[PDB]
Parts: sequence; C-alpha cells; structure tokens
Amino acid sequence: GPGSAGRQEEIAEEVARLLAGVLYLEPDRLDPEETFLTLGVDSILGVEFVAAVNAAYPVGVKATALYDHPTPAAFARHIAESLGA
Ligand SMILES: *P(=O)(O)OCC(C)(C)[C@@H](O)C(=O)NCCC(=O)NCCS
Repeated sequence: GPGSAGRQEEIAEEVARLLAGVLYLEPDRLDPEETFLTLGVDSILGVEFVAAVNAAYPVGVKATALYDHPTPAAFARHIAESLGA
C-alpha cells in the first residue's frame, strides 16, 4: 500500500506551507517544530494564518488555538482531527 507516515502528516506539511506563504518565506527553510512567535508571527500575521486555514478547510478554527498549540506541527493536529483524519 501507500508509503505515507499518517493521515495527519499531510495536513501538518500543508499548514507549514500555508504559514510559509503568510510569512513571505520558502517552506524548504521554515522549521515546523519551532514556535509561531520564534518564526516571527506578529498579531496580524497570526490572524491572517488562521484566516488562511479557515479558507483552506471548513474547520472554523479560532485564533485562541495559537495559544493552545504554539507550533504549526502541534496546531495542524487539531485541523486534522476536525476533518476526521
Ligand atoms: P498580538 O498577537 O500581540 O496582538 C495584539 C492585539 C491585537 C491583541 C492588540 O494590538 C489589541 O488590539 N489589543 C486590544 C486593546 C484594547 O481592547 N483596548 C486598548 C486600546 S488602546
């Protein structure tokens, strides 16, 4: 069958690609294990990343999830479980 590590891992990559797009960066040089604050997410860029995830998927996620999950690799697990992955 498929070589995939898990269903949620595809969404963890895609959330890191969305974050690199908001931060005007390459996903090849973004660290997905690093915090949003250390990656340089300002207040407006946090709201724009949350809005980009709400546009990408019908998950309806609120900006309070940035405090519950401090990295994109943690945050994407909620975006995956709300899609049933
Ligand atoms: P960022 O993630 O540091 O967020 C900053 C903020 C959007 C919360 C902040 O700039 C803000 O607007 N806080 C609310 C301030 C308020 O309600 N009243 C004081 C107006 S001077």
